[PDB]
Amino acid sequence: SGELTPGISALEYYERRIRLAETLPPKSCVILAGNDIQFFYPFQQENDLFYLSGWNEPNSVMILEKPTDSLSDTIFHMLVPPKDAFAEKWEFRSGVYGVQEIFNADESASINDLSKYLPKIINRNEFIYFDMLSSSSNFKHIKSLLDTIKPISKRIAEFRKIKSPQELRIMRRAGQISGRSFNQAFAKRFRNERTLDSFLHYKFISGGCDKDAYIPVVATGSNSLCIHYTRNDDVMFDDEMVLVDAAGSLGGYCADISRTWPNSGKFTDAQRDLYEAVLNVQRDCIKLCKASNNYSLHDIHEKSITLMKQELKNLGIDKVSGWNVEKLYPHYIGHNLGLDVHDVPKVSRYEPLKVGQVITIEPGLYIPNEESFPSYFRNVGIRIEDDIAIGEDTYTNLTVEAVKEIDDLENVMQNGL
Ligand SMILES: [Mn+2]
Ligand SMILES: [Mn+2]
Repeated sequence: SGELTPGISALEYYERRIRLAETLPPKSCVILAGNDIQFFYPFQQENDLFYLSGWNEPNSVMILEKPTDSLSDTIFHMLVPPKDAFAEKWEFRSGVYGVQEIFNADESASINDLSKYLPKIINRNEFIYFDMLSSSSNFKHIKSLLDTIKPISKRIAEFRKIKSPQELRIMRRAGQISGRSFNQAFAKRFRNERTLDSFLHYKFISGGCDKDAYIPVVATGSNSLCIHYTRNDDVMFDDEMVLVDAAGSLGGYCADISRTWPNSGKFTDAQRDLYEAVLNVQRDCIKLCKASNNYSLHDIHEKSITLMKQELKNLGIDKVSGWNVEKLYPHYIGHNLGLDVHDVPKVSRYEPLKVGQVITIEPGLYIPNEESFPSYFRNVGIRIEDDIAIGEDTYTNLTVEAVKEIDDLENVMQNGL
């Protein structure tokens, strides 16, 4: 109650628009074209528009106008599909009076009026904040009208990368729901990737999430070497481990979890040695996620490379010809996380992490089927991923519920919950 979207009140959405208007010159207008229905897939709103309004309907356009240097003169425009009894019955729209009473649009009109509504705002402003390079139908519309125009998405990204305390909590909720789902999967046996896939999906939704945050990875055995494996339909065998990358989303905010565990419910000595190597690197990289350390995301990645090389050296598999650490650990340490899984990709990887940012820490080892490696290591892929909120002098593991220590994993797998 009092919320506009799950976890976020209408007051925070208003304060986000105020913060953006605090960076805009007089006589400016920000134009954001929402997404359309993709024929029909579950609707994904343009996240910059959703971040500033909470509006989750297709075929919509948002305009934030700053006529003077005063923050109280700002006008929040919303052009939406019209409140239509016949259209709503076949296709429930909030209408033009709901978008003002619920979503707090100072001014609104039907999306049909776009060609007669937008130019009057454009003509009375000097700076037009619109990304001429995205696509939506209103985007192709709005762009043709514009044939000073300034980009806006990256400026919004600098705000989105710093999560508010309310954003951190709803992401904590998504991570906790997703994490407890993994624990329930640990306690059960699965003979096929699709059964484990559909199980976690049901636990995400029934646990309280709206949808999957992303297309899940359920890769058993040698399938774990395929970094982008999504088929999730292979038989699972007793001797191998399964790599699962899956998480739920809540109110538009994404969690992101990777766990690897043996299908038999018990680690072999070989599986233990490889798993602890990845867990050692992940634990040490998570400990760096304090803003007082002034590390950038790239700093942590390069430290993850150094840490992984030492783990390979401890395992004696660090000097295989043609298989340096960048071929056994061939991806980045992580990424910002928020309304998008790979959130705010335009912010700098090289600037120090700040309080409120949420990044993943997901190192991995993927040993090829080469005779130059020990046979008990070949075709074994491991990734361990958690969502870390950056704090002043500490951090918050948003997905800490999902166990990952070997003793914790084997306790759940063999004794249940
Ligand atoms: Mn992931
Ligand atoms: Mn990730």
